[PDB]
Amino acid sequence: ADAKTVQDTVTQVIEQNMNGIDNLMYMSSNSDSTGTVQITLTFESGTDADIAQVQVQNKLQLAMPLLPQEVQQQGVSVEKSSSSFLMVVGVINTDGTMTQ
Amino acid sequence: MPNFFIDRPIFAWVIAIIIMLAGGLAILKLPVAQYPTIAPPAVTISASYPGADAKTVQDTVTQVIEQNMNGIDNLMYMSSNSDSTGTVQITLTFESGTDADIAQVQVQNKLQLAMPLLPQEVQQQGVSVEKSSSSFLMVVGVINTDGTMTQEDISDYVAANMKDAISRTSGVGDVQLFGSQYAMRIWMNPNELNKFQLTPV
Amino acid sequence: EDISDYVAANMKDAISRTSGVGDVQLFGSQYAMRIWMNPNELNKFQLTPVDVITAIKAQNAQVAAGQLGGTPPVKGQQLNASIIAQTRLTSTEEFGKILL
Amino acid sequence: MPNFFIDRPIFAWVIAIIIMLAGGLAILKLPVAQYPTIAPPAVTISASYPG
Amino acid sequence: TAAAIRAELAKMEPFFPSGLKIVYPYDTTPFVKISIHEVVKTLVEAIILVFLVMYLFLQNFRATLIPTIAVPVVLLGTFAVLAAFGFSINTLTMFGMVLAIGLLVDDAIVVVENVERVMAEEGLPPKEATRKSMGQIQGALVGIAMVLSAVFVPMAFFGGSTGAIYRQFSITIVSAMALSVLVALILTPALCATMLKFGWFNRMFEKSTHHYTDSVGGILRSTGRYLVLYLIIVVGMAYLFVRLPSSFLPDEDQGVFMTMVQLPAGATQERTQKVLNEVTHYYLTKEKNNVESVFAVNGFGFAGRGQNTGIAFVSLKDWADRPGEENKVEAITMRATRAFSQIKDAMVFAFNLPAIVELGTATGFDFELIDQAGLGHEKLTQARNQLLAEAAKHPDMLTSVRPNGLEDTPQFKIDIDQEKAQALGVSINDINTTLGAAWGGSYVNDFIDRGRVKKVYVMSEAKYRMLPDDIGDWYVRAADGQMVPFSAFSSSRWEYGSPRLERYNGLPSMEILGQAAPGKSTGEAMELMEQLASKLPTGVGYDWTGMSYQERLSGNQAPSLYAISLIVVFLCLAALYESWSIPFSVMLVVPLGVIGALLAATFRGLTNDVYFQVGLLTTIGLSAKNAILIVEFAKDLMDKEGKGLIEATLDAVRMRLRPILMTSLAFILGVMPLVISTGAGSGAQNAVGTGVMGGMVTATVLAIFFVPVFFVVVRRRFSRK
Amino acid sequence: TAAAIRAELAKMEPFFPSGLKIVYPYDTTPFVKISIHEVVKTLVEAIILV
Repeated sequence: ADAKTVQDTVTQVIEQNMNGIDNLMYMSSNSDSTGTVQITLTFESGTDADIAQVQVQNKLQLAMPLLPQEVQQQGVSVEKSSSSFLMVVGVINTDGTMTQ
Repeated sequence: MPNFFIDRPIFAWVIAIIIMLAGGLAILKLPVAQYPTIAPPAVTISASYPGADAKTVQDTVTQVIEQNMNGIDNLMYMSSNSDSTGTVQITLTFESGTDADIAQVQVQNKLQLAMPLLPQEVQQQGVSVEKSSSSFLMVVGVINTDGTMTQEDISDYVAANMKDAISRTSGVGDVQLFGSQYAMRIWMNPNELNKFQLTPV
Repeated sequence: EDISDYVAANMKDAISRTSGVGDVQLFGSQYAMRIWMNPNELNKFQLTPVDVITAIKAQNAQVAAGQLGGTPPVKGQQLNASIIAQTRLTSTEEFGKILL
Repeated sequence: MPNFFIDRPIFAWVIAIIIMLAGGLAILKLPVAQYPTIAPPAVTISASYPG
Repeated sequence: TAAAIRAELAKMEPFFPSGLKIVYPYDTTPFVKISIHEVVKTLVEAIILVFLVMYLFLQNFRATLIPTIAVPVVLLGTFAVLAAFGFSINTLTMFGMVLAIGLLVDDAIVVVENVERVMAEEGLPPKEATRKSMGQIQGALVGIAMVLSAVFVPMAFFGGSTGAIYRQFSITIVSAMALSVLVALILTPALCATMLKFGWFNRMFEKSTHHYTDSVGGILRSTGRYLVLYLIIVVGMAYLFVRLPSSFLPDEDQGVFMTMVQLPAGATQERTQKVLNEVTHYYLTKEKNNVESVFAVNGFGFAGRGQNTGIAFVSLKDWADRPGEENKVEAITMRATRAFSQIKDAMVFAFNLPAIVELGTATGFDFELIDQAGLGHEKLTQARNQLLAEAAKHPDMLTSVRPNGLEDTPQFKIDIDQEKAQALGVSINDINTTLGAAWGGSYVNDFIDRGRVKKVYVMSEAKYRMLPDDIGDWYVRAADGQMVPFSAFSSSRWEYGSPRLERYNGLPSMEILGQAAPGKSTGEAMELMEQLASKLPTGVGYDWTGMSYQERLSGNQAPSLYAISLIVVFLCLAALYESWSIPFSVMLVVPLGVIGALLAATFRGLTNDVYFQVGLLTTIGLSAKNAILIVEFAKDLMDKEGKGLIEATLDAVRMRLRPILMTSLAFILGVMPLVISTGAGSGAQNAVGTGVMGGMVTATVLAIFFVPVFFVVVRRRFSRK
Repeated sequence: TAAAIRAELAKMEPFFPSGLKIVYPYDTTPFVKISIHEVVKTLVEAIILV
């Protein structure tokens, strides 16, 4: 893809509809050149994370009709933002048989 | 008894005070909402089918969605009602005490089952589910002093640039727009399409 | 297979939207518009159910059609009405008289 | 405690009337059934996609 | 929410094109804002009047600074407790403090009003007085409170759309009353042992006291006329009580209303505007001394968009600028409708939304009229038509039955011949789209304006889609390239279809609104409708939805509850005096207060709205309180003294005068404003105020010479034989 | 909920086609209503023996 080809087809439109969602602080968003689109939304202090994942999520549910068939196939997913935690097992092969 | 503080005051002259502060604090933060809540929650899916038409909107979308509504806790009634302005609104009044969040959720699980049946033109159209009072909170006038722009230029503006957030904000259950955001409009002409042997297709 | 349709298209919808009323599995099935293929007789005409399906799909369908006195009108304009176009087959005669 | 009430039984008797009068209403508008909520809750997903 | 929007907006303002401003039409926020603050002003100010009454009776500074600083303590602590109880600040939870300020001035008076005497008993001892006065009073305070509770709590126990509305008074007062006792056993006792301690002036009362103490007792003697008097004043109420109509909450001037303007279906956008202007103009010209803004919106249907409806958010001035009911939303919107319905060929009309009534009392009934069998639209129309018809023949009682604008309008069919079509090589699809693109728009997909993805639609220029004869312009490439025209695979024919399809609970429905206007009972209307809703052809059912859902549901009998309150007002009382008999001495006062209220409420143009029960229980109760202390002093100045018969009643009603006269006057003059208020939130003020003031004076004197009789009438008539 | 089911089922009889009965086969609600008569009764009865 690329940023226009993504911010125009997806970052937006998706983000056009995040509207309805309860205790939302702000919503930032990235449109990089590899076809990735991350559109995290931090929410007020102690709101129920489980219930904000819902709506947010549930509200994508209405923009998809609009996303292009390339994207809706890969599937947009929604989760709670953490991206460094507990442990991280690693699995290597020290006899060059198995590739990445 | 009173005896205690009768002899030793300055210990009741503080209770009062602390007590008083408790009300000071508790006032800075106590919700001054209008009046208590008494209005039973209501969610209202509401699709739309471009230039469709009443019997059409409804034998083709509304019956579809409704049939699919069950497994919904505390639900007093629902009442579809939908115009031939190619348009629908179906509104479910769940009990009283019902957690709006959950119905709004609830409802959404069902309807999502029908997404796949609506006609494409209703999908792409956008279809939506809400959790708000029907009466209007407030109105936000947007006027243009220089007359440097028009009605149609302002509906745009506003849209591009101000709903978006409105639409987005805790509290702002539903924003109607008292106009319309712009769009490449291709006012065709037949005589022509005809001349050069073309059709809207 | 006469009454089942009744309770399904006549009473399973409210029962299952009634209070306390969890889920609500139905010992029966609603009325389909069952159309039974005849092998040798379809063959008799050089036709596959593919063709059948094709017909069923253009003969029995609803079609949005816009309105005289459209959305924005000409300065003048008086008459404003729906233009009802094609439409769904409610009976069973038609289903029988579809043109293959 | 006693020595009061034993001296001053109306009050006493009164407390006994209230508890009864107060409660006992809660029998005319209090839920009824066999067992309360006993089973743990379960949820089911439901897929279903042609033969 | 409104703080946010308005502040969100903010972030905007700095950046929009040139001369582009946000005006502010119909907003409901500030009323609420001003409203519950126009109440604060009351408390704040009525703690002032109380400070003065506590002067014309006590004549010192720091001896006044004590009872007047009780209510402000208590009240503040009520707000804390409110918060603890996860409640809020709002009208109900405020008037509740208002109607409760009596219950605070008094409980403070009572105390210092007592250590005020006994200072006329011990020459000059402060701590001795205050302390002595306590004990022979403390267990008394704990009991009134443990009894008034019941004069409140058994309301806000019947639930409903309402119920929660009363639960607000209930709690605010059941507590804040309690804090009154903690102040009473903490702040008021001490502090009043810390800072406590005109011949044609002071002498006023005192000279006029004995003259009171005289008039008493001697009463009901060589003419029993007085014990009769009650059964008169009683039979007094009961009458007037059934004459005085009841109501939930009094509609109020919020400073904003809106105007419908639904023309009949099939109208033209251009006409609808016509109507809308004029409405915009009428207000502009005529009531311009009021109408401050008019945000005329056309095409906006309240029950769905439409070329034939519209709406007009009208916005007034500061109220202050609009004295007299002539400049109130009700009147402004009265004539405002008379003017319309005239020169207007559509069903235009204005009105003021009923405050706190998200459906509570919208007056009338929704009667959804469902299609219980495989009937159809047409039939069902008819079946309504009948039900509708009858409705007319029974106007005997007050009614105004009717539907909601689903009136069938002319459609224009166009029946495509799939054969002629595939005959001429045309596909159905190509046609379909052509039909439904030129005449019904279509959105291909998404262009981008100035970095904001926006929609793209193909459709016919207006001028090539306005009358059926235009459907003759479009032709359609067949497979042979030959351009063919619709009138060659089709044919059209006008007919009647519906511009709106109701459904209610899955079955097709048709809403029939209507009322039982001034005269008959809202439960007759329904009865009647249900009656003639059982004629209509087989297949036709019906049902209620909305105000009527809630009518057959949520009326948890008050007397049925208020009885359980009697039982508890008694068992408590008895509880207190140890007598299955003494307590009737006090209960009997109940009437002497509601007598005033059920009047004034009739004198002024008022109802049985809430705000009448709150001021009805605040008296009903308070009244039973000053009565305790004047029946408590007996059984005591009697059971624990050298006195008895009338000797008891003697210094009892004698010492219960300064207090009464003080409180009663402390409260009344305090509620002054409420009664005749300016105009903003008045509705609720005026109603609180007339019910109390005219129910206080009516039970202050008219009880002061009256409990005494009771007490005697009581136990003397229990030692008879 | 039983008291609603039957309560609604009552609303949709008046319009049943020519002859249609609503047998009430398998229902575990009479049992409850009884196994509460028993206990409740043994209570009075308890009270009595004491």
